[PDB]
Amino acid sequence: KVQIINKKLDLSNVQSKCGSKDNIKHVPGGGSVQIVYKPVDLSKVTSKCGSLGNIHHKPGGGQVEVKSEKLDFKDRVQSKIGSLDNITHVPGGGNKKIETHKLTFRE
Amino acid sequence: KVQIINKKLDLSNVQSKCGSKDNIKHVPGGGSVQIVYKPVDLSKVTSKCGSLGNIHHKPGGGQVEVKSEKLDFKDRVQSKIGSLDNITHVPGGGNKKIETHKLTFRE
Amino acid sequence: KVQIINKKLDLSNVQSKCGSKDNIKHVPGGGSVQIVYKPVDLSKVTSKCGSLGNIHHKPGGGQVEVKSEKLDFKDRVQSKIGSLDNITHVPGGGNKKIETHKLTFRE
Amino acid sequence: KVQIINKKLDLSNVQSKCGSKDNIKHVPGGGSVQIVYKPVDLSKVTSKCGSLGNIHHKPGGGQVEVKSEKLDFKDRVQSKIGSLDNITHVPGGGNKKIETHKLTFRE
Amino acid sequence: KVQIINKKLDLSNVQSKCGSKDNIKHVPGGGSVQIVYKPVDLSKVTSKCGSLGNIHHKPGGGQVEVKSEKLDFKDRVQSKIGSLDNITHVPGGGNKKIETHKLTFRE
Amino acid sequence: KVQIINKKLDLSNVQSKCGSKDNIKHVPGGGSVQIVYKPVDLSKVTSKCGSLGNIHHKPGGGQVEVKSEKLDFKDRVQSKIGSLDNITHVPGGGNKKIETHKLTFRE
Repeated sequence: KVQIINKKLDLSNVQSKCGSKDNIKHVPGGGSVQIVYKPVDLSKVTSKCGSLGNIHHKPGGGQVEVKSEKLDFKDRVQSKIGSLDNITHVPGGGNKKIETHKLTFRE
Repeated sequence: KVQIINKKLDLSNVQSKCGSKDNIKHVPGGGSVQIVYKPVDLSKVTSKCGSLGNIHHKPGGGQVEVKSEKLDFKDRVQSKIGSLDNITHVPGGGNKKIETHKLTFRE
Repeated sequence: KVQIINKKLDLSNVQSKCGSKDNIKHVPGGGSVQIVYKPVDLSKVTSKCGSLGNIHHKPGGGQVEVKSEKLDFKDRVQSKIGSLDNITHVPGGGNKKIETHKLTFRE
Repeated sequence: KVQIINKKLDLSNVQSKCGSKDNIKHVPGGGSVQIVYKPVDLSKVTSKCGSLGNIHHKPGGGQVEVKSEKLDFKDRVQSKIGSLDNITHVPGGGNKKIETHKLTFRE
Repeated sequence: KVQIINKKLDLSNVQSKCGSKDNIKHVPGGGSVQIVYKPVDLSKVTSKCGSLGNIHHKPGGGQVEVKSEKLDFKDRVQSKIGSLDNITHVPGGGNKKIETHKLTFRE
Repeated sequence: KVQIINKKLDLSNVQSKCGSKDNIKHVPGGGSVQIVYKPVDLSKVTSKCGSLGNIHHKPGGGQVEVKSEKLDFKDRVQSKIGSLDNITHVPGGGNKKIETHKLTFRE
């Protein structure tokens, strides 16, 4: 008769704040490789075959190739660094995060 | 008759704050490789075959190849570093995180 | 008759704050390899075969290859480091995390 | 009374065929020095000083300086030689060198 | 009365065929020094001082300096030689060297 | 009365065929020094001092300096030699060297 359903996710697939805010840096003297393979995927595959069929679910993924067949440095590779990324991060306090769930029955 | 269902995730698949906020750095003198293989995947595969069928669920993944067939450094690879990443992080206090779950029955 | 279900996860698959906030660094003199294989995966596979079928659930994973067939350093690989990552982290106190679960029956 | 003086050198200073006919060769791959210091000198110094004098006989000689403050070869110094100086020397015979000294007295 | 003087050198200083016909060769791969210090000198010094004098007979000689303050070969110094100096020397015979000294007295 | 003087050198200083016909060779792979210090000198010094004088007979000689303050070979010094100096020397015979000294007295 009476159905009260407070609910947030029923049949769901959630990625939240997921793979973010990351400082990648690369300061080489020379001849160097940095690879940051960072996908954020969300799949939902439902492949119902019937009675004689053929489902070939083959989506394929990332390929990263780096080749360097010849490479020479015939003198001084030099790199002087005073500093990187002089960051000052001063946030102010006094913030409020309020989540209220009121569920009241009466007669 | 009376059904009160306070609930947050029923049939769910959640990634939250998941694989984030990471400082990757790379300061080589030279001839160096950094690989950070960092995917954040979420799959939900439901492959119902029928009675004679063939399901070939083959999505494939990441490939990272780095080849370097010849590489020479015929003099001084030198790297002087004073500092990296001079970070000051001063947040203010006095914050509030309030989660209230009120569920009241009456007659 | 009366069903009160306070509940947070029913049939769920949760990753939270899961694989994050990690400072990776790499300061080589030269000729060096760093690999941080850090995926955060969440799968949910339900493969119901029928009566003669063939399910081949083969998603494949990460491959990281690094080859270096020849590599020479014919002089001084030198690296002087004063400091890395001079971090000051001063958060203020006086914060509140309040989780209230009130469940009251009356007549 | 009778003076017969057959003679060839009385007060003499002779150099003959003296420092000649010499094949100097130099086939370097690179960065090489050949010095052939080959003077042929003939001096005759007669310095008669008198009673308070000063004779400073200082003629000075050869100076050969070769300086090379910096020198680099940053790749393959290669030199393939099939042959040098293919010389055929066929003189014919039947030559005559006749030196006759006849000194005859009669009355 | 009768003086017959057959003679060839009275007060003499002779160098003959003296320091000649010499094949000097130099085939380096690289970075090499050959010095052939080959003077042929003939001096005759007669320094008669008188009664208070000063004779300073200081003619000086050869100086050969070779300096190489820095020198680098950063790859293959290679030298393949098939042959040097393929010489064929075929002189014909039947030559004559005749030196006749006839000194005859009669009355 | 009668003086017959057959004679060849009275007060003489002779160098003959003296320091000649010498094959010097130098085939280095690299970084090598050959020095052939080969002077052929002939002096005749007659320094007659008188009664208070000073004779300083100081002619000086050869100096050969070779300096190499730094020298590097950062790869293969290689030298393949098939042959050097393929010499064939075929002189013909039947030569004559005749030295005749006839000294005859009669009345």
